[PDB]
Amino acid sequence: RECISIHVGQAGVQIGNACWELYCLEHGIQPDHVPRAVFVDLEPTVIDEVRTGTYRQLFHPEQLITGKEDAANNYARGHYTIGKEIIDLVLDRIRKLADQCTGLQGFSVFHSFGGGTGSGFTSLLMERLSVDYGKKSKLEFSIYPAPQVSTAVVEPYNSILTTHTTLEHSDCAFMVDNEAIYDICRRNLDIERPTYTNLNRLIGQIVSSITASLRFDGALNVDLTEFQTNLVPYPRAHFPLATYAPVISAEKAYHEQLSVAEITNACFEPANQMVKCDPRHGKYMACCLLYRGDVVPKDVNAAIATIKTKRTIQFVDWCPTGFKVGINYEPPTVVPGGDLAKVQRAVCMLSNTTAIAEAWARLDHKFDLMYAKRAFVHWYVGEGMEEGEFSEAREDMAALEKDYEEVGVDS
Amino acid sequence: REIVHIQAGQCGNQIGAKFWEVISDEHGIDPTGSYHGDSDLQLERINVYYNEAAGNKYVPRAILVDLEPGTMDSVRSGPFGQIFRPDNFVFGQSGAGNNWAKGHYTEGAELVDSVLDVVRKESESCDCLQGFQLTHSLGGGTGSGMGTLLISKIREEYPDRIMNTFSVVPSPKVSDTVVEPYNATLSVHQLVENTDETYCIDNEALYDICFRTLKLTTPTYGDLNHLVSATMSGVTTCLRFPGQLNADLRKLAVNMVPFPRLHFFMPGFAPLTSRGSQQYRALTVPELTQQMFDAKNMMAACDPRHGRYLTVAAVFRGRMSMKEVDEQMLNVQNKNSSYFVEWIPNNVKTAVCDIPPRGLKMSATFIGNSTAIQELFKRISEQFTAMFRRKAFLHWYTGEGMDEMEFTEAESNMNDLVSEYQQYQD
Amino acid sequence: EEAPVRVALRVRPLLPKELLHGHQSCLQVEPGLGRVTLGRDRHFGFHVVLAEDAGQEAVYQACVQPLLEAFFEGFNATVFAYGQTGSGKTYTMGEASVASLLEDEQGIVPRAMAEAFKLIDENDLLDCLVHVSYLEVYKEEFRDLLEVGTASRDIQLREDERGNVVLCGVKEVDVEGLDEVLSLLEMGNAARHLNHLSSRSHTVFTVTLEQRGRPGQLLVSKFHFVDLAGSERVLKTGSTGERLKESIQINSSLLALGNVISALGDPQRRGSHIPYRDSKITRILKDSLGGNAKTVMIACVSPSSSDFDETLNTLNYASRAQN
Ligand SMILES: CC(=O)O[C@H]1C(=O)[C@@]2(C)[C@H]([C@H](OC(=O)c3ccccc3)[C@]3(O)C[C@H](OC(=O)[C@H](O)[C@@H](NC(=O)c4ccccc4)c4ccccc4)C(C)=C1C3(C)C)[C@]1(OC(C)=O)CO[C@@H]1C[C@@H]2O
Ligand SMILES: Nc1nc2c(ncn2[C@@H]2O[C@H](COP(=O)(O)OP(=O)(O)OP(=O)(O)O)[C@@H](O)[C@H]2O)c(=O)[nH]1
Ligand SMILES: Nc1ncnc2c1ncn2[C@@H]1O[C@H](COP(=O)(O)OP(=O)(O)NP(=O)(O)O)[C@@H](O)[C@H]1O
Ligand SMILES: Nc1nc2c(ncn2[C@@H]2O[C@H](COP(=O)(O)OP(=O)(O)O)[C@@H](O)[C@H]2O)c(=O)[nH]1
Repeated sequence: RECISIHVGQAGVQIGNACWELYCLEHGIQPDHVPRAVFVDLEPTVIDEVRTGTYRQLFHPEQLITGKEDAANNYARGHYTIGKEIIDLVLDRIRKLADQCTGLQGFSVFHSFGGGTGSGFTSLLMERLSVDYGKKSKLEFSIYPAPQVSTAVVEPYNSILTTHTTLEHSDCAFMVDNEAIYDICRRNLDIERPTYTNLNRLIGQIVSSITASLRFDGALNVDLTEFQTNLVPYPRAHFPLATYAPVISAEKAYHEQLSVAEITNACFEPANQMVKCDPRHGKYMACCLLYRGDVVPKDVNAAIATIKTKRTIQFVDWCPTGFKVGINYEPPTVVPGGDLAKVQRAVCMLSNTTAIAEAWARLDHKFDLMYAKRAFVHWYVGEGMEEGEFSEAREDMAALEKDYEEVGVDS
Repeated sequence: REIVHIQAGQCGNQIGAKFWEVISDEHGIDPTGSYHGDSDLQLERINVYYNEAAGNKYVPRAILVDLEPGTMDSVRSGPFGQIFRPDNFVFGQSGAGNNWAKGHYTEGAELVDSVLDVVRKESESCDCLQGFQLTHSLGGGTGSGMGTLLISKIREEYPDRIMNTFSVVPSPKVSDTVVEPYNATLSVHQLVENTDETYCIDNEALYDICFRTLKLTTPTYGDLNHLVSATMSGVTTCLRFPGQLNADLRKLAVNMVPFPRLHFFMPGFAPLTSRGSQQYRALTVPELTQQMFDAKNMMAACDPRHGRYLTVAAVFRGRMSMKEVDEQMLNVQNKNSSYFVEWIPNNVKTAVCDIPPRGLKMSATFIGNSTAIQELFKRISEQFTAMFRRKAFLHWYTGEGMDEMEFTEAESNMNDLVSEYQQYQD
Repeated sequence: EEAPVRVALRVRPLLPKELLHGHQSCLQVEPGLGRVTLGRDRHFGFHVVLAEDAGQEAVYQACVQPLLEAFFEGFNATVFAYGQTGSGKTYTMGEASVASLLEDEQGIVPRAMAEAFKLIDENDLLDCLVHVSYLEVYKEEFRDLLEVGTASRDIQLREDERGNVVLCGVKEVDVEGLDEVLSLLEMGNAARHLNHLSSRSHTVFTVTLEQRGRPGQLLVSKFHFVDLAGSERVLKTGSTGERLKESIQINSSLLALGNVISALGDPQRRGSHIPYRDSKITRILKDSLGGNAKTVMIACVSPSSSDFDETLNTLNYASRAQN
């Protein structure tokens, strides 16, 4: 019930390092009883980060499943043979935890599109979960690629082959891109040294307000299933946008006029939502707002009102029933080496829009260009794919962007 | 992850002797003694290049092969000539024929099996095999005939792991002995089908970097091979330390090839400053940035600006931020975007270490694949067909059983290799 | 001055192991119409469409015998047998199959070799003696199937200044009788590598007869029985285990070949140098593609709807067949 998750992918592992760190600080967890997850990677190096120094004793280490073979960041390798040795062992560990927990609540899945690691292992992982536990809650979670700040050479192909089948095995999904978070740390946290681990403290902050506070003492605690019913008007598992607003640094908070309407209104300025496809024209179809700290309802039913009565931040016309709000009680917690500045009230927003298909187009046509010269065919067909797999991925996203298309302006 | 080492050829010993200077200093290893490195993190994945069979000592997993003994005999008399288990030596007192084919058909050919027994004793000696490092030269037969003879048998033996080719392509004018260029052709005719990564180096580039950018006027060859030791110390075990985003050989293999022709690679190293004169108060990742992509600080013969860029991967070594990495890579995607070919948007491949080298605060590792190497092998082609026409050095190769028909096939295969380089220079 | 690559397609008959399990005929067999309906809108062009009850002599006289006349031009001609795993490429040319009752069970190979000894009888003018070769392409490595053992470092190919490809380490035996020809095919098919038990590697049988132009300009003619491999693409559910590794390496060679042959007819975006060098079955067929040398495409499909898109993928093999 104090939910139990998975972490594959190097960024998934370290994002669980700082995320799980903020977990094991904010509930008063001492650095020495019960850890509640598993860590999987296709190289024991990244796990041996955690398996060496701090937060090593605080696990029962008989579960940090590692694969001593290649890291292998290419999709068809990571979906097929090289993870086939480990997938069953991961299944038995998570079913052992499924039996040990009582009334399991759901699955939140931390991985990445940014490599073969958390792409195909994630793909048939989620597929195998929907075979196993298909009548449950599935919340997949990858870092969406940068449109021009990209890293991998195969930067499309992992994501494109992943969304070929990762759509059909989760419903709720949170994709956050790096570049705007660099805008937040550069601008509004106001430092010029943006670290990967600080990004990890930011996503660890937002997930630290998704559920652990929402399974803490909240007067309006929200079910995880209320996401997968509220956020999608259609059963086609779509994906919203989540943003933690009060990103002021320590120098900022000599700022005695700081209330709920400030960061509430700051959830809706376009260049702050941690994805580079800002609501220039994305009509909002769904908005779940989750608050915490000493939240005053006056900023709620004045600020959210003047959001909706702005008529510049236009919602979806034909389907405008797009609010779902829950407020926790507990404030967030300062990471002792962190950057957030002990804020007495906090908002984590999320909102499914029109806009993301344009971002998908940012990934799509890009994907087509390196396909246009038949470029990296020999690795993936050298691992067990074919032309028709790429074609079904392309047609799959082609229907997907029209599904994103018709719900919006078409009223 | 485990990798064995190969030094073929009269050149090669030094080719990598300097590397065994470096990496033992990188982990805190005496000529005889043990892990005297003060930091525990120099230990955690040393198994990629090492073993422990005497237990308390350390041994480089390395196979040292030459067709003339006195070179490696000088090596075993060297300052790190005692850190080897000398039973790993395989050689002979045969005449190291300066023919390619004499090292490929006759002399080392009756010494191939003696090598293969040591590669099989050393391969399954320990945990799962990862890659192979082929350090040699093309300058003669000794690194080239027995080289591609070795790895051509190896890929038939092992069709699975990674073949890293440290070749030494001759500099396009500063020759060695003008019988030279055939020792490229027949070697590289059987390189592209029996490797997947080829890091080729060039001599006058070494004199260009050592002589000009460093203001040392006297290029000792140990300094040249010291620079190549900075390359391979840059590449692999750097990724096999902790890294924020730390790739491997296989990721670099899938990254930097378009096709399985693998389009042999051109390395570079960023901090290239003279000895004490370069107090600068501006040394960081960023510098590595502009320093990496200029026409100098390149180990290639041709000017890299003269073609496009297909794929370039970088391995940055230092406590640093990827925002001020990836922003810089965006700058290279902008300001030079004409020769930075468009249809692959990410010609860059980011690679992030966590450790510096022994004294420097921050270093960087260039690995490149342009289209410009087109006008290297064409260069090698143009000399090749030049004094092929007289047929004047034909007897030394016919006398070792190499036949006539092999040459024109080598010309056509390297030829349309150059032709497809032209077809993607665009 | 160049004749185009002639384009033909074959449908196989349906076995009861797929008929009784409910595989409906997703194809529309239209042999005389020169076209084939797939689904309700896919209509493709083929010169000779072969029905699922066709005769191997009619296959022999539509494509092979016009190239047997063109084999006496002193120039190359090449016809392969393409299909997915289970399409009947063994029956298509007629090797590794010994019934020889109706004689239609064996196909083109005893027809072209029997007719080849028929053409030794008539043309007693040119000094001609045929030698053949029978090789394996397996895991991108060669194997002399006419020999119980020959080193892979020995079996390598050559290339001359004229523009041909010469083999090495290949046992070459002349012909004197169709009993010797079928004896070499028998011993070789026994030396190849369940019922087919892999159907995996390429079995390449090259017929060679130089034609002495009339002590003068030698005019070389080769004819090619190049039996291809199965073209399974999707199959996660098929080849597993160590036999997964047997299927996967040639599977890259399949779309390597398809990557080669599709770089000719579509010059729309800088149609670069043709990469014959990527695979060892492609360098042996560089002469078998374009130019004054002849090439006719024949592929075998399946009426099962489960390989429907795969059949269309075979049609995608056939759609880009231009030249
Ligand atoms: C007081 C001080 O800071 O001295 C520096 C130094 O002055 C400079 C000039 C070093 C110096 O390097 C050279 O002069 C050089 C000589 C021949 C060929 C190539 C280079 C240095 O010798 C090299 C040495 O490099 C290392 O320690 C690295 O760990 C390096 N090690 C070796 O190459 C090595 C040398 C001898 C024995 C064993 C190893 C390394 C680099 C990449 C991967 C692995 C290891 C360093 C920082 C210095 C000195 C000592 C003067 C520089 O080179 C490197 C590779 O760091 C040259 O430009 C850089 C900038 C450095 O600041
Ligand atoms: N936001 C964020 N993104 C990261 C971080 N680390 C890596 N990434 C991105 O994630 C992509 C790859 O995903 P990862 O799971 O981290 O790496 P991987 O695929 O597991 O690589 P291996 O560990 O070698 O298998 C990279 O291209 C990065 O762009 C991080 O710390 N924070
Ligand atoms: N057109 C066909 N005509 C007659 N028999 C066929 C035909 N197609 C399939 N068969 C039979 O069904 C079985 C499957 O054919 P088979 O040749 O083994 O498949 P394949 O993929 O072509 N194998 P291979 O030729 O070895 O690469 C064989 O026993 C055939 O006799
Ligand atoms: N970097 C470097 N290259 C060298 C050195 N010595 C020789 N070479 C190059 O390597 C080639 C020598 O290869 P080698 O095996 O020694 O010659 P071989 O015995 O005739 O085959 C020559 O062509 C030189 O250009 C050296 O000390 N450093």
